Amino acid sequence: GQELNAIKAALEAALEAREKALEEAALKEALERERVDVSLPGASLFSGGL
Amino acid sequence: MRVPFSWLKAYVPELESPEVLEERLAGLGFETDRIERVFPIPRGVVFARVLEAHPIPGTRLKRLVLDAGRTVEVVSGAENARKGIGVALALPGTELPGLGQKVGERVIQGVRSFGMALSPRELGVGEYGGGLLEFPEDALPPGTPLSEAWPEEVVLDLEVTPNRPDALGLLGLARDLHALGYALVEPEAALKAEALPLPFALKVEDPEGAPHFTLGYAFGLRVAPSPLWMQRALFAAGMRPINNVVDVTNYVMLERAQPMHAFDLRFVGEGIAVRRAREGERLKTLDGVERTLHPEDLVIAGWRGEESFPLGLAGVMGGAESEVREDTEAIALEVACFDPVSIRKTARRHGLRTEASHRFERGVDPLGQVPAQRRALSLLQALAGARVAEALLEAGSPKPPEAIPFRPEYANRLLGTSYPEAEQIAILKRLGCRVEGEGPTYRVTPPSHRLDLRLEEDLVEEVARIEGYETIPLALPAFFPAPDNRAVEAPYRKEQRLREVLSGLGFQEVYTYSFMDPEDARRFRLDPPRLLLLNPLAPEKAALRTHLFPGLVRVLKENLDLDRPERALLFEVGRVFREREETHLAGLLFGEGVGLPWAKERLSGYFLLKGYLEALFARLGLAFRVEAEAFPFLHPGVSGRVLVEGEEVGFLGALHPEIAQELELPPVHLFELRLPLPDKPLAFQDPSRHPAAFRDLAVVVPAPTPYGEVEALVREAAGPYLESLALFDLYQGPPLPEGHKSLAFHLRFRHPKRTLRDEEVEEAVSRVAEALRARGFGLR
Amino acid sequence: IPLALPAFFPAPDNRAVEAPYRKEQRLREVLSGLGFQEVYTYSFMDPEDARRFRLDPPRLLLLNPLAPEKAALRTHLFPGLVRVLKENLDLDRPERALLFEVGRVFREREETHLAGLLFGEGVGLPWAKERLSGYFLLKGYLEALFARLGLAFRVEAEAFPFLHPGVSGRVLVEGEEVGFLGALHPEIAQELELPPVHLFELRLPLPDKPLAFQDPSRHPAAFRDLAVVVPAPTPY
RNA sequence: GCCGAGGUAGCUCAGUUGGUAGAGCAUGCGACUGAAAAUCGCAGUGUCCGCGGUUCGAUUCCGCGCCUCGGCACCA
Ligand SMILES: [Mg+2]
Repeated sequence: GQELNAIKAALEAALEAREKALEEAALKEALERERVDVSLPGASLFSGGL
Repeated sequence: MRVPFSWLKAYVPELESPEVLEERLAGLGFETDRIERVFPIPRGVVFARVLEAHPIPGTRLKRLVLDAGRTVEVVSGAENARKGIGVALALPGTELPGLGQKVGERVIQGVRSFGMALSPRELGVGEYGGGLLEFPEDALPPGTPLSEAWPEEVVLDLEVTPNRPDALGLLGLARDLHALGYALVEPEAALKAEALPLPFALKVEDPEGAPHFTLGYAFGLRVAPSPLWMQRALFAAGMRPINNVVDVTNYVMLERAQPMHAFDLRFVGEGIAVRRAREGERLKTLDGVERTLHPEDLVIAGWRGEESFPLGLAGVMGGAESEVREDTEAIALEVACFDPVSIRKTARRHGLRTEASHRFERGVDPLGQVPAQRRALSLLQALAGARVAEALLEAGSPKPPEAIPFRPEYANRLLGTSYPEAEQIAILKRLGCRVEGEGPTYRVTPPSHRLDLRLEEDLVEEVARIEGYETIPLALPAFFPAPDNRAVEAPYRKEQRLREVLSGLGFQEVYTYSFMDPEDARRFRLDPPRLLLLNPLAPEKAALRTHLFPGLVRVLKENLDLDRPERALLFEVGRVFREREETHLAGLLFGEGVGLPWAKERLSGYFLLKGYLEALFARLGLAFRVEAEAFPFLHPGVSGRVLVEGEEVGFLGALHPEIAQELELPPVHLFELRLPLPDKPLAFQDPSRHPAAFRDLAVVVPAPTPYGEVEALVREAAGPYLESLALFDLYQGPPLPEGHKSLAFHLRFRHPKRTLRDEEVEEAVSRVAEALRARGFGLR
Repeated sequence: IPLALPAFFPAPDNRAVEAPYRKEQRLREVLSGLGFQEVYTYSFMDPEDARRFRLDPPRLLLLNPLAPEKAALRTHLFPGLVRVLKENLDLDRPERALLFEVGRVFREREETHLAGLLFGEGVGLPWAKERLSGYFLLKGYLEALFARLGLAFRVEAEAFPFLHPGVSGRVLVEGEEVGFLGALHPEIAQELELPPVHLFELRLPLPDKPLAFQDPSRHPAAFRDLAVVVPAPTPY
């Protein structure tokens, strides 16, 4: 039970903590960093016609 | 429906072969799913006569002494094994299909068993294996090979469409083959009745459920097994013989599609009462199944004095208790027409599907009961040596079919054929109609059994088929369509072109189930579906999609998991649901991007898509621009709405990071407009042949401002003579204030008739600088 | 005389007679897809251009030309595609241009041709100087093109008297050679006072590959990288 | 609406004297490269369908309902 305990007491606390920790660390950099002027001209692919 | 060739050939004597019959039934309106030979019985199986059945002490087995030409014994654990019946004796050295290893002399519990007495499964005539076959003890001379009296049969598997319940009876089916010119042989129920009173009374209490209900009376019955021809016939049709009486009921049923059932009078009481089950009442049907009854079930009950008990689930399946057995001498024969809906309901309510209900659901001859009673009563008299009574017990007086106005002129008009009147009237008369007519429009009244003939169009169909659809000639109609039909196909050619155009640029088309996972409503942050299902293939497919991307994206994940597309530009046009069904176009970009297979320099992401998209509507000659808008499913940093020809119709951005993270997906971009796209009529406009005065000019602007507002303003005040515009560079650098950026535009002016003087352009380039100031922008 | 409409089944040797047509049409439509602007150009040819673009003189000439400039019948589509360019850049100054033309050429036999033409800054970002263009931009579209048609495509350097020796090869559709792809010979651009330019001119009808469906395996694809040191002169 | 079988790591899936929840490409840092790859340790995104149990990490007894299938009864 010492392990039955620690095996649970650790896996859940640890593995998930680190996750959600970065789940809110990485997903945080983007949200802030990535800011574009959407209404800005984009790549100039050609446009045909007949 | 299983159709035993030879059984049919008994009514239709001159049939060519199982093959031709299928060709024939084909043109008649019935296709055969399969054909198959059925009773391969080795020379090793003979008929034998159970002289005596001796119980082997200590066992549950029996030593049978059989007259198999000479005398032999056999051991058998079959309950039904008794003295005085015939059996299918498989002699030692016989190869049985149903049990493959070679039968032989074997000692069992002390007796030299000389081969074994077969069972339905063991002979290969039926799936039953809980007893031996039971032949009439005098069936054949002891020892004669069984095949000699049980030839290989051929069974066709016919699809019988709902408009032909008359066809769930071979004699009915036969009537169609007749119309093609085949001789028809109807059995002549040869009754020898006796004018005497019936020991029971009828009391139909729900004439609504039993529109027509007749009871027969056969007594002094001698129950025994059926002759071989009967047993053989029933088996080929997918049914298992059970005796004298019970078998004739099933035989007739299959023959003329009229379910019937012999109730044993010992149980009938005073009389038979056709009523509804008293909410509560219990009944144990033939299948051994003990059931409870919903007060809506139409029951066939009996009453005794002041009592009333159920005897059978009317039209569906008889009751276990009153079934006829060997010790029965008199019966009450049920032959009725039951309300199709009542049966349907009940049948399913109890999860039952019988040959009986199946027919009563589809439809029974409203006036074919009585003829049926005689056919059964006759046969009972001939195989059970019964003494049939003379009077029946009727309840209900159905009205024969009405006349149908039939003009062979129209038949030929509607078919594009020119069948001579004569052939038509002739045919109709072969199918049993009464053609009381003089011409040109006859009074055709069909046979009580044709439920599928009410209209004059129904009749014309009868000619085409009996005459052969292959006789209707080919043709092509020529006419000018009514005016409100001109251009009705614009909406279509429009969208189609669309797809075609997309497929041009580089988009890969994709179709995705209209279904939506209610969960994705949260998973992609959308509003829950308004239209859901009451019977989803799976909760995952429980609702109706409100967007096209959730799917476009999912098909992506699914791709990257089976294969790992390095990149992917996709699109889908489909119907979305929400308040109203509406067509949508969806796109999706993802991966490295567009560039050089080598040189790391790639061109991609948001602006790559807006790239194609601008390039897209460019092709369609339609106004397009994006204007940042919050969309619960797109990176707040890259998310706006799409504006086609000025009107908003969708969105364009990158999938919300938090989301990609859940579906464990990389970054991704998309858009989803709504169709049909705006329609700009074209106004040609001669382009001036006079040089376009063009000048550059940067505009220092605050970092938060969107390029959209800038240009909108420049072009606006830039004057009419302004030809082009363009943004050749965006600079957010050193020689500029804090939180600022410069937009350098490449303008270009031009006059229609003559060249322009720089004094004019300035008076314009200026007007652009003035409003650029009145607003709040600089001008490097 | 009243109005009417005839109704009949056409004789059998008339079934599908319009394939050749729907084929080419689709073609144009597909090109117009990617981004090519269609262009029609007089079938006439200036005998001089025979030398001006280094081509063989015309076999079919005229006995009554509208003007010596329009004295012969064109043997190629580009001389014109290019000329309509010069003429553009002179009336207006297109910053760039991707063009195409489908027309009848004459020489030994009349034959349909497809011609293209790229020119200008290239494809990129209206701002960010980083542009994607030139020879490989065109081969870009073209590979993208036959990609759409589901047809084999590759170039193999070949000398063509009208293309930069440095950038000039033939085009191979489904294995069979049918034209060329490269940049206009510098010496030429210089005469028509034109910047650098790229083009190609295949011959129609393009090969016809019947499709053979092929279930793709649902079992993971073992994939590995590996460089190959090769001598600079060797072609990829 | 009955017998019977399967439903487990970007994927394909065996399994059961259990230390193996994994093997086969594939995938995550050092470091061999400019940029990779064949590499050596170092490791597991895995609710082994969902709600509840099960040993020291459970897949399996075991409960009912779900994605999958054969047959069956219908008939696309
Ligand atoms: Mg009909």
